Amino acid sequence: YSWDSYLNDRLLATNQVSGAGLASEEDGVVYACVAQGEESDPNFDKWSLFYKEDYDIEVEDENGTKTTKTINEGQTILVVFNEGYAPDGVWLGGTKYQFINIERDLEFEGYNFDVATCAKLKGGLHLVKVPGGNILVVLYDEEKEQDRGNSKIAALTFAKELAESSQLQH
Repeated sequence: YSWDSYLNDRLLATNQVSGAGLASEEDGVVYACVAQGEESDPNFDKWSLFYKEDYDIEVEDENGTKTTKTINEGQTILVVFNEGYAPDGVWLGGTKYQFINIERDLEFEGYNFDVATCAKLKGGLHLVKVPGGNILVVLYDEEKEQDRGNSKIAALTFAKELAESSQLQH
Protein backbone atom coordinates (compact mmCIF):
# COMPACT_ATOMS: atom_id res chain seq x y z
CA TYR A 1 0.00 0.00 0.00
CA SER A 2 0.49 3.67 0.28
CA TRP A 3 0.02 3.37 3.98
CA ASP A 4 -0.54 7.11 4.40
CA SER A 5 -4.12 6.95 3.10
CA TYR A 6 -4.92 4.07 5.36
CA LEU A 7 -3.24 5.54 8.51
CA ASN A 8 -5.05 8.84 7.99
CA ASP A 9 -8.49 7.39 7.34
CA ARG A 10 -8.33 4.63 9.98
CA LEU A 11 -6.32 6.28 12.75
CA LEU A 12 -5.67 10.02 12.33
CA ALA A 13 -9.36 10.61 11.51
CA THR A 14 -10.18 9.63 15.14
CA ASN A 15 -8.69 12.93 16.48
CA GLN A 16 -7.24 10.85 19.29
CA VAL A 17 -3.64 10.71 18.06
CA SER A 18 -1.19 13.35 16.83
CA GLY A 19 0.69 10.92 14.61
CA ALA A 20 0.96 7.31 13.52
CA GLY A 21 3.59 5.26 11.75
CA LEU A 22 4.71 1.84 10.72
CA ALA A 23 8.16 0.48 11.55
CA SER A 24 9.82 -2.75 10.44
CA GLU A 25 10.44 -5.25 13.14
CA GLU A 26 13.84 -5.91 11.56
CA ASP A 27 15.38 -2.51 12.30
CA GLY A 28 12.63 -0.53 14.05
CA VAL A 29 12.81 2.28 11.49
CA VAL A 30 9.55 4.05 10.64
CA TYR A 31 8.98 3.73 6.90
CA ALA A 32 5.49 5.23 6.61
CA CYS A 33 3.80 7.88 8.70
CA VAL A 34 1.20 10.58 9.08
CA ALA A 35 1.00 13.54 11.44
CA GLN A 36 -2.07 15.55 12.32
CA GLY A 37 -0.09 18.66 11.35
CA GLU A 38 -2.52 20.01 8.73
CA GLU A 39 -4.15 23.09 10.19
CA SER A 40 -1.48 23.39 11.98
CA ASP A 41 1.38 24.29 10.31
CA PRO A 42 1.12 23.45 6.61
CA ASN A 43 4.86 23.34 6.13
CA PHE A 44 5.02 20.95 9.05
CA ASP A 45 7.35 17.95 8.46
CA LYS A 46 5.75 14.72 9.66
CA TRP A 47 9.08 12.92 9.33
CA SER A 48 10.53 15.19 12.05
CA LEU A 49 8.38 13.30 14.54
CA PHE A 50 9.31 9.82 13.34
CA TYR A 51 12.80 9.73 11.83
CA LYS A 52 16.28 10.97 12.71
CA GLU A 53 19.59 9.56 11.41
CA ASP A 54 22.14 8.30 13.97
CA TYR A 55 23.28 10.96 16.43
CA ASP A 56 25.43 11.13 19.55
CA ILE A 57 24.10 12.37 22.88
CA GLU A 58 25.97 13.28 26.03
CA VAL A 59 25.07 11.48 29.23
CA GLU A 60 26.03 12.26 32.80
CA ASP A 61 25.69 9.57 35.47
CA GLU A 62 25.08 10.17 39.16
CA ASN A 63 28.80 10.11 39.75
CA GLY A 64 29.35 13.16 37.56
CA THR A 65 30.85 11.03 34.78
CA LYS A 66 30.15 12.18 31.24
CA THR A 67 29.89 9.74 28.35
CA THR A 68 28.70 9.89 24.74
CA LYS A 69 26.11 7.45 23.43
CA THR A 70 25.32 6.98 19.75
CA ILE A 71 21.58 6.77 19.38
CA ASN A 72 20.12 4.50 16.76
CA GLU A 73 16.45 5.24 17.28
CA GLY A 74 15.07 2.08 15.72
CA GLN A 75 17.23 0.00 18.04
CA THR A 76 15.73 1.71 21.09
CA ILE A 77 12.31 0.49 19.94
CA LEU A 78 13.51 -3.08 19.33
CA VAL A 79 15.16 -3.38 22.75
CA VAL A 80 11.89 -2.84 24.58
CA PHE A 81 10.19 -5.78 22.82
CA ASN A 82 13.32 -7.97 22.65
CA GLU A 83 14.53 -7.37 26.26
CA GLY A 84 11.71 -5.62 28.13
CA TYR A 85 13.82 -2.67 29.25
CA ALA A 86 15.39 0.43 27.69
CA PRO A 87 19.02 0.99 28.58
CA ASP A 88 19.06 4.49 26.92
CA GLY A 89 15.37 5.45 26.90
CA VAL A 90 13.21 5.26 23.78
CA TRP A 91 14.18 7.86 21.23
CA LEU A 92 12.00 8.86 18.35
CA GLY A 93 12.41 11.77 16.00
CA GLY A 94 15.18 13.20 18.22
CA THR A 95 12.92 13.21 21.26
CA LYS A 96 13.53 11.18 24.35
CA TYR A 97 10.68 9.21 25.80
CA GLN A 98 10.61 7.40 29.08
CA PHE A 99 9.67 3.68 28.97
CA ILE A 100 6.67 3.28 31.26
CA ASN A 101 5.21 -0.13 30.50
CA ILE A 102 5.01 -3.20 28.35
CA GLU A 103 2.04 -5.49 28.19
CA ARG A 104 2.66 -8.77 26.39
CA ASP A 105 -0.27 -10.78 24.97
CA LEU A 106 -2.67 -8.06 26.03
CA GLU A 107 -6.19 -9.21 25.06
CA PHE A 108 -8.14 -6.71 22.96
CA GLU A 109 -11.48 -7.95 21.63
CA GLY A 110 -10.54 -11.41 20.38
CA TYR A 111 -6.84 -10.69 19.63
CA ASN A 112 -3.58 -10.61 21.58
CA PHE A 113 -1.05 -7.81 21.36
CA ASP A 114 2.37 -6.84 22.64
CA VAL A 115 1.96 -3.16 23.46
CA ALA A 116 4.45 -0.76 25.02
CA THR A 117 3.89 2.77 26.31
CA CYS A 118 6.41 5.62 26.71
CA ALA A 119 6.06 9.18 28.00
CA LYS A 120 7.35 12.64 27.18
CA LEU A 121 6.48 16.08 28.48
CA LYS A 122 2.72 16.51 27.88
CA GLY A 123 2.55 13.49 25.62
CA GLY A 124 3.75 10.03 24.74
CA LEU A 125 3.63 7.12 22.38
CA HIS A 126 2.35 3.58 22.09
CA LEU A 127 4.09 0.78 20.25
CA VAL A 128 2.16 -2.26 19.08
CA LYS A 129 3.48 -5.28 17.18
CA VAL A 130 1.08 -5.90 14.25
CA PRO A 131 1.30 -8.46 11.42
CA GLY A 132 3.75 -8.53 8.55
CA GLY A 133 6.48 -8.14 11.16
CA ASN A 134 5.55 -4.50 11.75
CA ILE A 135 5.53 -2.18 14.72
CA LEU A 136 2.77 0.45 14.89
CA VAL A 137 3.88 3.74 16.44
CA VAL A 138 1.21 6.02 17.76
CA LEU A 139 1.80 9.50 19.21
CA TYR A 140 -0.39 11.48 21.60
CA ASP A 141 -0.28 15.13 22.64
CA GLU A 142 -1.95 16.27 25.85
CA GLU A 143 -2.16 19.87 24.67
CA LYS A 144 -4.50 18.66 21.90
CA GLU A 145 -7.26 17.14 24.03
CA GLN A 146 -5.55 13.77 23.76
CA ASP A 147 -4.56 11.40 26.52
CA ARG A 148 -2.69 8.16 27.15
CA GLY A 149 -5.78 5.93 27.63
CA ASN A 150 -7.77 6.98 24.57
CA SER A 151 -4.79 7.02 22.15
CA LYS A 152 -4.01 3.46 23.28
CA ILE A 153 -7.58 2.26 22.60
CA ALA A 154 -7.18 3.97 19.22
CA ALA A 155 -3.85 2.17 18.58
CA LEU A 156 -5.36 -1.21 19.66
CA THR A 157 -8.43 -0.68 17.47
CA PHE A 158 -6.20 -0.07 14.44
CA ALA A 159 -4.00 -3.09 15.31
CA LYS A 160 -7.15 -5.30 15.53
CA GLU A 161 -8.19 -4.22 12.00
CA LEU A 162 -4.77 -5.23 10.70
CA ALA A 163 -4.87 -8.55 12.62
CA GLU A 164 -8.30 -9.37 11.22
CA SER A 165 -7.66 -8.83 7.53
CA SER A 166 -4.29 -10.41 7.93
CA GLN A 167 -6.35 -13.54 8.50
CA LEU A 168 -8.04 -13.30 5.16
CA GLN A 169 -4.89 -14.63 3.49
CA HIS A 170 -6.39 -16.17 0.39
